[PDB]
Amino acid sequence: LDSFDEFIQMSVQRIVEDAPPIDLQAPPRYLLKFEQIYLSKPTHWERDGAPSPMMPNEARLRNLTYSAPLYVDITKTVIKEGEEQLQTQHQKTFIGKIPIMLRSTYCL
Amino acid sequence: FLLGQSARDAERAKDILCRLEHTTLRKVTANTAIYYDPNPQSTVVAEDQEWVNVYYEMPDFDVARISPWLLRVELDRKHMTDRKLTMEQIAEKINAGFG
Amino acid sequence: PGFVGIRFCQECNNMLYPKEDKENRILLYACRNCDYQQEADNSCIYVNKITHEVDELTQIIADVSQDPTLPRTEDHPCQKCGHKEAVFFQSHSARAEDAMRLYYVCTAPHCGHRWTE
Amino acid sequence: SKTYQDIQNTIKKAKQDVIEVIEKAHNNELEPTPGNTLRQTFENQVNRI
Amino acid sequence: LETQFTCPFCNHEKSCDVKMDRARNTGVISCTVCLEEFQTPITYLSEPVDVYSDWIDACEAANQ
Amino acid sequence: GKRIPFGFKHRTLPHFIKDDYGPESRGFVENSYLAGLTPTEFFFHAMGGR
Amino acid sequence: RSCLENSSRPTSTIWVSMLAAIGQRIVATLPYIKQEVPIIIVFRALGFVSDRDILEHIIYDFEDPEMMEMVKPSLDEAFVIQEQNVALNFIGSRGAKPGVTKEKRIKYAKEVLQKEMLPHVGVSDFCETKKAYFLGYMVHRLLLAALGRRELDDRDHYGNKRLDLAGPLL
Amino acid sequence: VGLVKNLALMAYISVGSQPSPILEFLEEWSMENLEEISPAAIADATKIFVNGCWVGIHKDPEQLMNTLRKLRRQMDIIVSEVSMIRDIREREIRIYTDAGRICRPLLIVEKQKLLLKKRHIDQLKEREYNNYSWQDLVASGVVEYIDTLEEETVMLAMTPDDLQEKEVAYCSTYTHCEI
Ligand SMILES: [Zn+2]
Ligand SMILES: [Zn+2]
Ligand SMILES: [Zn+2]
Repeated sequence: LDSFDEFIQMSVQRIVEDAPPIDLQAPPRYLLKFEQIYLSKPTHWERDGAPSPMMPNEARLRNLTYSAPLYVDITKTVIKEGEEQLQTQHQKTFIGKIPIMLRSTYCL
Repeated sequence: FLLGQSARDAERAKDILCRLEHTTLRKVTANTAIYYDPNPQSTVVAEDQEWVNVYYEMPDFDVARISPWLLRVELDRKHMTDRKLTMEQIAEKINAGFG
Repeated sequence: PGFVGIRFCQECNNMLYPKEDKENRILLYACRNCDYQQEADNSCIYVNKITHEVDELTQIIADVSQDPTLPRTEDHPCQKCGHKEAVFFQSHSARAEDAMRLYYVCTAPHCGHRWTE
Repeated sequence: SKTYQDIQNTIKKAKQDVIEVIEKAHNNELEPTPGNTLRQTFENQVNRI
Repeated sequence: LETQFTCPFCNHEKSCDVKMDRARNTGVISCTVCLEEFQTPITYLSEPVDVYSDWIDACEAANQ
Repeated sequence: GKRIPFGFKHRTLPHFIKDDYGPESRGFVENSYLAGLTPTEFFFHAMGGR
Repeated sequence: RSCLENSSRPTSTIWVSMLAAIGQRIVATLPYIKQEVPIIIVFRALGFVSDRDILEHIIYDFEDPEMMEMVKPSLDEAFVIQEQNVALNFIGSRGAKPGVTKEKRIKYAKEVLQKEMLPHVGVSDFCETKKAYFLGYMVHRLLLAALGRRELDDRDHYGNKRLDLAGPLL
Repeated sequence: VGLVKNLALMAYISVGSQPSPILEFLEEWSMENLEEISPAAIADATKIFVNGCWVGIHKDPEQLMNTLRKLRRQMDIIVSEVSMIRDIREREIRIYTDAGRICRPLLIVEKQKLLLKKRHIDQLKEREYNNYSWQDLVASGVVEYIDTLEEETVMLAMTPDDLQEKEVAYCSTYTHCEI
């Protein structure tokens, strides 16, 4: 439990910050920065798309994966010349689902 | 297995044992040193002038052919006598090997 | 005879190599990086201690008296200071494999004295 | 109880004999038997006891 | 390590070979297509790639 | 084929003093199975059975 | 097995080894370099040029001639390289692509020595003193092992081991 | 056989901690940095390592180790899962804050007495009422987590009966006792 809690609380954020910002250029050029993770409680989305809280026994019975969605704040800055830059922050971009350890701090 | 009295007398069995077991000079050498000892008449090692002079105060070899570099090897009594080995034999083996 | 040391060039701190002054028949120590030369004080250039006879009392350090995992004795008092208690232990260096010889170190603070019986 | 007492006496004796051999090794009184390093003679003797 | 090199003059790949003349402490690199040759002092640590690097450096030194 | 090794520095276990070549230190179990082993005797007998 | 405190890269392993007149020569297996480098060349590439200054990182008490005799064959072997730029060139000639200019080979060697060799000691510029001391400690440990003054390490000893749990594994 | 293993009952595995509080304490406690020393200082000083980095040297390692232990036993700037090993013969102090070390709680012994006293048991016997916990027992400096690498330096009583006076004293300088 402690090892999983350290992974969610500290290690994911470090890995997201340690990755180099990515530059793109054709000239006009773009760079993106990943700055802050968020993890919800485990949730499942039905065939109609509505989120609801998935309990572990439902995951065992329906053969679901007990997991939570991970989000990251992304900043994009646009560069070309004259410092005519602008920044767009795409807050809470959904990045994927993380399997949750049962009875961990992030389990229901 | 041994023949004759060498099968009863432990000292003769040990003599054959020494005749079989490989002994190199390292097994019987305590230390070695290299010196700049340019005149055997006044050896830079002090402890051995008394014998060294006896070899050079006779004509069999010429100091004009002597290289000034000395190799000095110290042997130890226990390993020599455990093998009944003599320095005359060691010198004979050296001169057999290098001429 | 004891090992022969390294010695260093005064002008450039690289190590000096022995060479003879052929026309003068004296031993130099000479640099290979610069023209410095010196006369040798010891005529021994190489020593090989094949028996590897070395005194463990040089390798022992007094701080070992602080080790709580070492045995302590009152039967072998310190000659240098009369203190009753010493730690004792066997030789640690390898190749001296055979001897079970004990070495003692005084436990009195600032008496780093070490001996063998 | 007699058997247990004789067993305990034999063990106590063997432990004192090992202490004696250890003291002889520490004092360098223990002499190597032929063909064996002093460590191996000590081990042979303790295992014998 | 690689022991055959692209010629700096004629751009043919794997066209240069190194001869380590240890006894004279000199190394010769020669191109088989254009027969441009270069000689450099070599040490016992020196290897074909050090001779090639010396040749490329001498070429860039001549461009100055 | 040898007595219990010094897997700790000069020790079989941190319960013994260094350079203890004595019987208990090196794994002589002096108890019987009816008396039951002491904790160090137990662990050395597990080392043997392994 | 060097790993930076934050896992920005995987571990990189440095080996310093003593090879089996003939004498005991010490060499380094550095990462991204195709050939073992004499340790004294690695020290010169880190900018320690005189033999004394190098040995001051390897032999902390000079009144110990048995260690001096054991480093001496390596001071002999590297004596042909005496300046930092020649040492960085020597290292960069290896691993780098053969055709690149002198500046790129020097830069490649500096990049390996900063970022790939001993990253746990530092990946910054001006870390060369820290790196020289730790690489000197590695050679010193090797000398103590060769002289039998310190026991070889046990791969079974659980102090020398780590358990990767669910967190590190994920 | 032997390749698959199972944890002992009280075994804990370290989760990992950042070393910077310790480096900051050491620089405030007479450690000398490698960039500042002259090499001649190293022969009689102690090398200090933190997570394997040789960070400095120190000239009085006994008082440093006493201070470091006194910090760990107080839940101070050194967390309970930090290992601190002095090699007295090699003159090395090695400090570990990394993950994956296997460790276990031991009782502290001083002057051949347990630091655990009746007042602790009497507080633990009403744990459901007084909210006194194992964590309070560690915070009182009575229990210490010791790793395998630190056990090499520890002297363990198997029971408090080893602490008693005896007709021949096997050891008189125990540091810890098994629970
Ligand atoms: Zn010079
Ligand atoms: Zn004293
Ligand atoms: Zn060409």
